[PDB]
Amino acid sequence: GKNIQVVVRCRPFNLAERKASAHSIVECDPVRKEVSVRTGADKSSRKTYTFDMVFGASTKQIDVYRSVVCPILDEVIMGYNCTIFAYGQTGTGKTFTMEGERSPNEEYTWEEDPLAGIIPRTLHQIFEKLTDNGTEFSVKVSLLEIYNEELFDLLNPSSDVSERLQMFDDPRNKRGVIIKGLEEITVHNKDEVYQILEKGAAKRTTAATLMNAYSSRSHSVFSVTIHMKETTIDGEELVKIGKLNLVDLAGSENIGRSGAVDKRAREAGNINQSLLTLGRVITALVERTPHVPYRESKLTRILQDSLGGRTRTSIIATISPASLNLEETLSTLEYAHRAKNILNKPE
Ligand SMILES: Cc1ccc(C(=O)N(CCCN)[C@@H](c2oc3cc(Cl)ccc3c(=O)c2Cc2ccccc2)C(C)C)cc1
Ligand SMILES: Nc1ncnc2c1ncn2[C@@H]1O[C@H](COP(=O)(O)OP(=O)(O)O)[C@@H](O)[C@H]1O
Ligand SMILES: [Cl-]
Ligand SMILES: [Cl-]
Ligand SMILES: [Cl-]
Ligand SMILES: [Cl-]
Ligand SMILES: [Cl-]
Repeated sequence: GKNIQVVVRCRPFNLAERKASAHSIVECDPVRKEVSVRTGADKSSRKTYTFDMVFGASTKQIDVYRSVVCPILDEVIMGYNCTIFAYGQTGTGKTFTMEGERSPNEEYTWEEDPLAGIIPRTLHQIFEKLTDNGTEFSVKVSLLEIYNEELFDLLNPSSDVSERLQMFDDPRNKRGVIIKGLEEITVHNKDEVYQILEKGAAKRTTAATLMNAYSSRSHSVFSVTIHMKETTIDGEELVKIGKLNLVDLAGSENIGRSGAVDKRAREAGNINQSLLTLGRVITALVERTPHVPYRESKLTRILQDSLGGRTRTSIIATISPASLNLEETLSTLEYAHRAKNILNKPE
């Protein structure tokens, strides 16, 4: 029940906002666990939302990682597949958290830097934690980009100038999907990752257009796979496998409020499907429904094994308080509410 979780993150509106003239009545409160926004004459109305964990504008980037990650890794560290994703409108800090951030000016080491997102924060933990554990481990890192009816591998530009790749299901496992030439190179050195990592930004960064939706319209999935072998004085050798998936998603503004002027139509479309496929797939899992349409979305199909195998999943929604975008906040809220169902606390 508990393992599936929903997190919504709220921060103070950007300083640059004034030119827009956007007004933010939006609020985020952790202690209450509920976020309410004034509907605004008829402005007394305030939206009531309930989540187990709700990030605030004050809240540190580190605090979120410990809350949702610092917990998943141990299960994942044990050798259980887990998925952490950020969905919602665009530029809500998902990439900064997901791809991390670097403090302005000359700065402490990246692990040292406060700014960095889950991947940098998530990545920093694995090497250090293992050292304390002392178990032998091998690291494989892979990155993916989602374009409709197309798949790309960030790590290697080799063998391809820049072409879409087909995906193949595997007979040995009915659930399993196999992609040829998929590039995951296990990390020889943890320090080494940045040089290897540096390529991912450049290749994705250069090709974003036509495209034209890159970052904003592309989920972009980065996955880390761990192989662990630990000994024992009583031991003996024990083998465990850990897979962690970290991803970024398109903006949540498109999704309809329930019984919205537009819900299916607003959320409707081929581009729409990955988000829509996720809600039914994600929504179905919470319910326990016999049939889950993981198949409909390519991203969903790949994710099935981690979800399908015993796993823990955390679902994240990001919002902006400012008046200037009406659509993004509602779509995130409907998606979060729809995806996760919780009774609303009444104060
Ligand atoms: C503390 C911190 C956090 C994020 C960044 C950052 O902005 N990155 C670029 C992507 C957009 N935020 C990071 C980053 O860059 C990548 C570049 C390529 Cl080509 C492929 C993958 C990455 C990637 O996963 C990250 C995430 C990251 C990891 C550790 C520290 C910081 C960020 C740093 C390695 C600079 C820098 C420092
Ligand atoms: N809490 C925050 N405080 C200050 N700036 C933030 C915060 N969250 C996000 N940002 C800013 O927003 C930008 C990141 O948005 P981005 O990573 O492009 O998201 P997306 O890829 O979803 O568009 C960065 O310039 C970062 O400085
Ligand atoms: Cl807020
Ligand atoms: Cl809020
Ligand atoms: Cl912890
Ligand atoms: Cl722990
Ligand atoms: Cl198939």
